[PDB]
Amino acid sequence: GSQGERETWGKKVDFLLSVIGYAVDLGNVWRFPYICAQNGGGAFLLPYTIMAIFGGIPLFYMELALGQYHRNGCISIWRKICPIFKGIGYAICIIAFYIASYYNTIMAWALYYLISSFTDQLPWTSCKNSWNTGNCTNYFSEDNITWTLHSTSPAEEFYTRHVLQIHRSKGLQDLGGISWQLALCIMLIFTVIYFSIWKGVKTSGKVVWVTATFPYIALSVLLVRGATLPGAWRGVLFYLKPNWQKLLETGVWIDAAAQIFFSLGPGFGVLLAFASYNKFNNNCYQDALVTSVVNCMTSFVSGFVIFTVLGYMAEMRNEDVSEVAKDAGPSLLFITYAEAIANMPASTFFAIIFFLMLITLGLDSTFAGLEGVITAVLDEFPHVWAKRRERFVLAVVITCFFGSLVTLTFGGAYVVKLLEEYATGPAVLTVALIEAVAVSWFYGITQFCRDVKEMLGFSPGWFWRICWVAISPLFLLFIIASFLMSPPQLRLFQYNYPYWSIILGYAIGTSSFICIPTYIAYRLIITPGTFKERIIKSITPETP
Amino acid sequence: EVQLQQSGPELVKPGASVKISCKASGYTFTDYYMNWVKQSHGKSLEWIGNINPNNGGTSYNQKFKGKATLTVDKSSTTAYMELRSLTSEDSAVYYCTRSPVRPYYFDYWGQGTTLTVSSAKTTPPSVYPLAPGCGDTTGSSVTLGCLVKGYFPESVTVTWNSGSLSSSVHTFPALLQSGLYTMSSSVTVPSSTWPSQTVTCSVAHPASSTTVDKKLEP
Amino acid sequence: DIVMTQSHKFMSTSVGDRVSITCKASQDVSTAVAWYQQKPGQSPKLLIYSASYRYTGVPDRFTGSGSGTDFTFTISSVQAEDLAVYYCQQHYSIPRTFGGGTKLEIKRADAAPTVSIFPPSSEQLTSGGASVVCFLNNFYPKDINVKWKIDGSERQNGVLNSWTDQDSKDSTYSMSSTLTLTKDEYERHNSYTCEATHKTSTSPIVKSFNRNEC
Ligand SMILES: CC(C)CCC[C@@H](C)[C@H]1CC[C@H]2[C@@H]3CC=C4C[C@@H](O)CC[C@]4(C)[C@H]3CC[C@]12C
Ligand SMILES: Fc1ccc([C@@H]2CCNC[C@H]2COc2ccc3c(c2)OCO3)cc1
Ligand SMILES: *[C@@H]1O[C@H](CO)[C@@H](O)[C@H](O)[C@H]1NC(C)=O
Ligand SMILES: *[C@@H]1O[C@H](CO)[C@@H](O)[C@H](O)[C@H]1NC(C)=O
Ligand SMILES: [Cl-]
Ligand code: NA
Repeated sequence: GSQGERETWGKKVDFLLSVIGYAVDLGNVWRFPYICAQNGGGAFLLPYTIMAIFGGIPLFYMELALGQYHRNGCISIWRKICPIFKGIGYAICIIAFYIASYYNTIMAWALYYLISSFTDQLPWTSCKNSWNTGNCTNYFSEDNITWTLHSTSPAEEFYTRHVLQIHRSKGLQDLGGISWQLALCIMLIFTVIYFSIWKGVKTSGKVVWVTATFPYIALSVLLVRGATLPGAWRGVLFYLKPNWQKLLETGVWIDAAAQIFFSLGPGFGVLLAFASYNKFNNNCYQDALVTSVVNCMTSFVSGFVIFTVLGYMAEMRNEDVSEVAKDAGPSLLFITYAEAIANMPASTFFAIIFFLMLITLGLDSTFAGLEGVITAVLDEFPHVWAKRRERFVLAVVITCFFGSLVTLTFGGAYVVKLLEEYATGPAVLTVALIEAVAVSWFYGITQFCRDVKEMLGFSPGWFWRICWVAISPLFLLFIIASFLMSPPQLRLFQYNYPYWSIILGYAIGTSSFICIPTYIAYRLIITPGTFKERIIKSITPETP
Repeated sequence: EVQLQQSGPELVKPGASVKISCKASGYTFTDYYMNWVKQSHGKSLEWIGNINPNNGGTSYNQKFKGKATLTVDKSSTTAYMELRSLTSEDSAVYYCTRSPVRPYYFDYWGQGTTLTVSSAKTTPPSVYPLAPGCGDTTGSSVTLGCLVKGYFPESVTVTWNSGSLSSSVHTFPALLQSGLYTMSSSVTVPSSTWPSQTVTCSVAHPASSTTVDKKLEP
Repeated sequence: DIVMTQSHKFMSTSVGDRVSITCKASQDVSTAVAWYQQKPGQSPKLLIYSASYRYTGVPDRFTGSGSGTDFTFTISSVQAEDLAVYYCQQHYSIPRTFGGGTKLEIKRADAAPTVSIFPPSSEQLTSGGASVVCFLNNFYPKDINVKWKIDGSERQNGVLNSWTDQDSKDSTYSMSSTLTLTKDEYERHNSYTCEATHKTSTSPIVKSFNRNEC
């Protein structure tokens, strides 16, 4: 009685475009074109697909199948699979928090640009502003200029001294105080996700119609726009020129694996939640297949969208697009790409749809990000919770604002990197490995093939079987070992992070991980019996 | 104005190391990239690498990675290049040249640094006055010379009367044989100041730090 | 990397003629080529940057052109001091590469080689050596024969020819033919004679001196 059976989605296309909305984000736009053109160019497509087929797709489809089959949250599903690994559901809840502290501040920057892009003369065109230094040298100014080590462009000056105000902080040590503009921007973001999540899957699923389709439109406008620019073939040459020798490096495969994993994002509980609210009779194999193939191809065309404008920018400057595309991160889109689109007709248009496109890219993904955690807590503490959804949703949203207050600082950008590199990647890889191993090895991949066989009507192929049993946990294990062995020294804006950052990072990387061995200790520590007896009753799910 | 004063020539035995300086002056030193170009005898220019004087930002060439090490000092505005594992190919002239960041041209260069990598002993030059005979017919102009014989390496300077005058001085290149060089110098000066006044050739060998001056006598 | 190819290692021109040096790059460069002028014995001097723009302090007689891969350096009024070796260099892709180098040799009218023979000095006779010198100054072109005569016989062992580079004032080559001998052999012969065969005249110029205290 009472609630009993769970709710169901409003249409097939909503959940298709919804999982597509989670899959597609900023990184699809600029991360993949950079990592592609840097690691052997077009040849990077060869391992990228392999790491997709053997790694990303199986985790994606396994996660999705479990989600639609068991209809449980990220915490409650472990109660009915492997209770000792229930802490996994908790770990994600912490991980997501760390992500929601920086991912939306980027959307706040794109939002600050968007509202600052309504003026007839764009701010980052002239140097006669209140934030530019004496180094600021700009165009529509005398030709022959010969750039100096200390000179700075109006776009770099605008991004550095205004929207970030990063010159007012010395690094991780001193980063305060808070830029209230980005606080209001990210507040508006938390509002626009508040009215798109608070109701549940119906609103996220309806806002997704806009948040997942518009990026293709803006990418299409900047695509046909960037294609008509003179000398844009340079960026395409640098973008797709095959350099097969780079394929001999054992690093490149690692980069491809990490890319496809962190662009499909399986085992994060978001796909579990998005899959939970669907029909048991409804097919999901085709769903997972098509959805991934969209995320990959969308990245492929996004490469052109970026490197066409970068090619035109390298033509107006002096070629070897790599030099104009050295820095990967927020500067490739907020400085180089913005300064590139500044010299184009009706620049207000392309600017508005560009930064609006950035916000539109982050919105759907963060919808899904929150959706997974919300589903997990509501399903884990029912009746004690579900009293209202706006209460718990409001709680997690304002929590994400207070979490971003460290990021809204002057040196917030610094923290963004520290959180983007150190915290998420190793832990997420770990929980994906433990999750995959627990579904494929503990629960038994045989019974999983029986669950899919009861789901779609047919048992999954021997390919999916061997991928889940061996190829996928080895796929995650690869990136785990390669990551731990060579953690990266990182620098941003002529500032090398202190030696101790990794320590801090490891804290932020493990402070979220402590819950699973301590929960195994809590489960095995709480029920008396013998060690062999209690772990045998704790590995087998509920019989009824 | 803008001056890049490099260091003198260096004679070093193969397998050792050698450091070359580059005193920059006449501009804001922190405003420009400091580059190093290699020039082999009879070869083209070869870009070794650059350095950012602010933080020592060395950007090398894959062909010179581990072969050259660029350093910089702001306290004296001087850039250095150190070379290890010296062979016969490194026996070339090296320049340090200033460059902006974009466009990347080399506006101002140094005078060059002659590096000789050989185990041959530094041999002092033999200065012998090449004077015309006493039976020649003195016309409107007399041609004189001075012979520099047997020295190593090629670091040598033949001057004429403290450089006054030298509007008709033909200096012949040095030739290498059995590990020792040999060159000759000539000067065409009118007969109305000889042998009345004093004409003297000065031979200086910087590698051996010697300077022998010989006056021409008929 | 980028390979800058200057197919013509040498180019002959005259004072006042229109000269143009070519430069071939590996790939498309847009307008990112700089031309340098290295005078014999000097550091390379920057003349052109970004294909066509001239650098400050460069006379109006130096121009640049080209857009894409092939670029051209033009001199309208060649002067005697414009005698140098010109290099081309790309400035877009890391690393920055240079051209092979084009030596610009100046062509003028023929000049008679002034031959002067020199007896071994007393300081060298004192050391125990004796070198008879034969200077050949101000002639054109470079091609010239030098024949030695100790006592009328063509001496060929111990003869070294040293050609200097072209001149920057009158564009005239100059060479030295050196005949190095021992003191014992020097005090057993007297009148030394060196002769030169040039294209200015069919009869070689013959110079002679005597050992007996001149
Ligand atoms: C979240 C919690 C559990 C993490 C705490 C781990 C501690 C040991 C880590 C995290 C941050 C680190 C500090 C980061 C900042 C500095 C300032 C620097 O001048 C000295 C190192 C020092 C002092 C680090 C010491 C080690 C450190 C204090
Ligand atoms: F560790 C990883 C987490 C998430 C991913 C996703 C993979 C698919 N494309 C979008 C990536 C970011 O997703 C978001 C955006 C906002 C969020 C969020 C997730 O959780 C809380 O707030 C990849 C790796
Ligand atoms: C320009 O920047 C440099 C450092 O990048 C700084 O030293 C200099 O003072 C700046 N110029 C002005 C006018 O502030
Ligand atoms: C370009 O800049 C330099 C300044 O370093 C200046 O002296 C020169 O005259 C300018 N113009 C050209 C055509 O080089
Ligand atoms: Cl991707
Ligand atoms: Na993605």
